[PDB]
Amino acid sequence: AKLRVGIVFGGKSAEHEVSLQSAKNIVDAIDKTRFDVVLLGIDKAGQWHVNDAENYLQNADDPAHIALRPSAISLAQVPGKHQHQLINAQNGQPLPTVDVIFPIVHGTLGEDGSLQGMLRVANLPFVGSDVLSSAACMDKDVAKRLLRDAGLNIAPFITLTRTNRHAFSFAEVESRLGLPLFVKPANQGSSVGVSKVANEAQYQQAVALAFEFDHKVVVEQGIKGREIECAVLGNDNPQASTCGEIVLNSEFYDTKYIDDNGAQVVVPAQIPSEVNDKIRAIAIQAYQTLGCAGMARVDVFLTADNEVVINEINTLPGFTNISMYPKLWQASGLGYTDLISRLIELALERHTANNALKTT
Amino acid sequence: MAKLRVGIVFGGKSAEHEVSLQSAKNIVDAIDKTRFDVVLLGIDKAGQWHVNDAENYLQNADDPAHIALRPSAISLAQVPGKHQHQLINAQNGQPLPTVDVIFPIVHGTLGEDGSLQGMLRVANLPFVGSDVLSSAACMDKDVAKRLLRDAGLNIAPFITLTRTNRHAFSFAEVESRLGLPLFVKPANQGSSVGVSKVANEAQYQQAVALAFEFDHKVVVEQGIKGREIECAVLGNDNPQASTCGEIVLQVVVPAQIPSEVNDKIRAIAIQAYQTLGCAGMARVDVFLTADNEVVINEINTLPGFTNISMYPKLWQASGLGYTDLISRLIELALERHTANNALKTT
Ligand SMILES: Nc1ncnc2c1ncn2[C@@H]1O[C@H](COP(=O)(O)OP(=O)(O)O)[C@@H](O)[C@H]1O
Ligand SMILES: Nc1ncnc2c1ncn2[C@@H]1O[C@H](COP(=O)(O)OP(=O)(O)O)[C@@H](O)[C@H]1O
Repeated sequence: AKLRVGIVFGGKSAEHEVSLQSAKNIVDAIDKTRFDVVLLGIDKAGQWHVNDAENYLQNADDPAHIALRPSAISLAQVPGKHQHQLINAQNGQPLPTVDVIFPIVHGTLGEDGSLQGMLRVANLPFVGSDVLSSAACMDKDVAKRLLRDAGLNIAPFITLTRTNRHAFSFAEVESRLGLPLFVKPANQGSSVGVSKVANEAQYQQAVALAFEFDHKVVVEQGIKGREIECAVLGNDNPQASTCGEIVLNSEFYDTKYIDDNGAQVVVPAQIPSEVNDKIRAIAIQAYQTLGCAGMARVDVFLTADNEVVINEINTLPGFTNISMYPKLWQASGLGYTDLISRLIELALERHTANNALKTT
Repeated sequence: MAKLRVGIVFGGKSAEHEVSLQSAKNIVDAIDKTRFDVVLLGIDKAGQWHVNDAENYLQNADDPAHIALRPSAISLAQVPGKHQHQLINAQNGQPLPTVDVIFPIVHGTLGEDGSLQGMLRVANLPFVGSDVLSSAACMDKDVAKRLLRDAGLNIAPFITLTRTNRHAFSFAEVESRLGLPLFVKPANQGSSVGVSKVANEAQYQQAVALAFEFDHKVVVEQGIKGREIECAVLGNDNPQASTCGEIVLQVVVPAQIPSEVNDKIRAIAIQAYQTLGCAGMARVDVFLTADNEVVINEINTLPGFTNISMYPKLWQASGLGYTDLISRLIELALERHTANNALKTT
C-alpha cells in the first residue's frame, strides 16, 4: 500500500550538483507515511544506478564538492512493459516496480523532453511536463515564438541559425533591437553562453561563443526591470503561487553548483499585491501556452511602468530546501512535504488520463 | 572490413502498426546491402521491442491486411548512458552488437512524436529524421499551426478545444468564426484517425466527443477548398524539395500544375520545414486554392515509406531512387549526429 517513488537525479548536465541537492531535500521532505523512495542516480556519464539511502552522496554539505557515490548496479529500461520496467543492466534482474518517477535532473537530458520520452516508452508515470512542453520550454527560440503568437509580452529578438548567421549586420541587429542586446544559445541553461552586448566587437564575440553551444542563437533586446518569478502548480487547473524576486548583478558559470547561481532571492517579492496578481495571471497564461504539466517556474521582467515581459519558463526548477519554486509555495500556504505529494498526485492523475485514451 | 549496422525500428503500439510493417519490409527489401547490414528491431503491438530475423520476421507478408510481426523470443531493453551495446537482452543482460544508426519508421504515437527520439538521444544512437522537439511539434497540429502562423505561412483558421474550454463554444459560435464545413481532429494522431467533417450541430458534438477519445486537445478548422498537393523535403541545413504530387477524387505524380506553382509550393514546403526545425525528411501536405494560394495542412516527419508511398514516389519522379533515398537519409543522420557532438558542453 505505499507507492514507490523513483527520484531521478544527477545527470550529465552541468547542473548535476544542484540536482544532487534538489534530490537530497526531496528525500528528506517526502511523506514517508505514503511513499517509499528509491534513489535513481544518474552519473556524470549518464548511466543510471539504484543508490542506497544512507550512502548516495559523498559531500552532502558542500556544494562545490558534493558527489554521487559510485555504484555496482547499472540500470536498463524495458520498453512497453507495465511492471518491472527497470532492470539490472548486467544480468536482467528486475527492480521492484516503481509506481511514479520524480525527475529532478535540471538541464540537458532531464528537462528537454528526452527523459520524458524514455519514461513514456516505459509506461512510467512521472512528475512534471511531458515531451513537447519540456522540449519547447528548453528551446528559447520556440518558446518565445509560441508566446508571441499567444499575444504575450516577450523581449523583441531574432534567431540566428547556421544558414542565416551572416544575413545580419551588427548595424542591422542594432537598428532592429536597440542596445544593449543579450545573446544566448537557444538551448542552454544557467546563463552559460549568455553575454550582454553594447557594441559590434562584443556582438561578434557574443555570437561565436553562443554557436559553440547550439546551432541556434537568440539575440534579444535588453529589458530594464526587476526579475520576478512565480511558481505554477497543476495539470488542467493551474494555480500560481505568490511571486518572488531574484537579483542578478553583472559582477561575476563560476557558481553553477549553487541553485540560482547564488543570486539574492527574496520571497515574497516586495511588490504591490495588484502587481503580484498581474504577474500571477500572466504566469498561468504562459504555462498554458507552453502546454506545461505538473509544475513550472515562470521568470519575468517587471519594468518601471509595471509592464511584464516573460523571460523563461523552467519545467524542472531547482528544488532544494531554499530554492525559489518550493519557497514560493511555502510562502503561499503549501509546505514542502505537501507540495511533493501534490506533484505525485498530479503525475498519477495525468497518467490515468493518458492511459484511458484510445489508440485505434 | 565491416559495414555499418542499421537498426530499423518498426511496428509499434499504434493505429499505423501495419503500415509500419510495410514501410519496413520495403526498406529492408531496398537498402543497399553492400553498404549496410540490417538489424530488425520490431515493436509488437504491446510496445515491446524484439530482435527479429530478416528471413522470417513477418507473417502474411504478402497480404496488406493480416500482415503481422512474427512473435520473437528475445525481448529488448535499452541502457542509458552507454555509447556502445546500448541494446541488451531484457531477460539476461546480453548485449546486441552495437548498432551504428537507427532508421525509425514507427508512424504515429510513440515513434513519430518525439518519445522514441528522446530514447535514442539518451542512448547516444544516431538516427534518421527529425529530433525530439521537431517531431513532437509536427505531431501536435495545434502547435505546428501556431508556429506556421507565427512564421507568416497560411494555415486553416482554427480553434483549439481543451477539456476545460470545450463547452465555451457553441456550434453557432464556432460557425460564425470559421464558416462551414468544419474539420474536427484530435491534435495528436496519425492518418485520419479521429477526424470528421462537420456540417451541422449534431455532427459537431459527435465529432468533438470522438476526437477527445484520442487526445486531450482537439483542433476545429475551417474547411479549405482546393487541390491536395504534397511535396517531399530531404536534408538537414540546406534542404531540397521534390517535385509535387496530387491526391485526387488516386495519386498523380507529378502533379499537373504550372511550374511556377510547383516552385511556389516547393519553396513554402522548405519554409515550413525550417520553421518546424525538421531534419532528414518530411512530407508537407498543402491545399492549393482556386487563386493559387497555398494553405499548409500537415507536416509529416515519418511519412509512409513503402516503395509505393507518396514520399518515395516524389523523389523517384524527381530523379532519386528508393535505395539511394535510403542511403542519403542514413548519411544525413550521421552528419547530424557528428555536428551535434561537436557542440561544447562547457
Ligand atoms: N532581454 C534581456 N534583458 C535584460 N536582461 C536579460 C535579458 N536576457 C537575459 N537577461 C539576463 O541574463 C540572465 C540569464 O538569461 P536567461 O535567458 O534567463 O538564461 P538562462 O536560461 O541561462 O537562465 C537573466 O536572468 C537576466 O538577468
Ligand atoms: N481544414 C481542411 N479543409 C479541407 N479538407 C480537410 C481539412 N482538414 C482535413 N481535410 C481532409 O481530411 C483529410 C485527413 O485530415 P488530415 O489533417 O490529413 O489527418 P491526418 O493528419 O490524420 O492524415 C485530409 O487529407 C483532407 O483530405
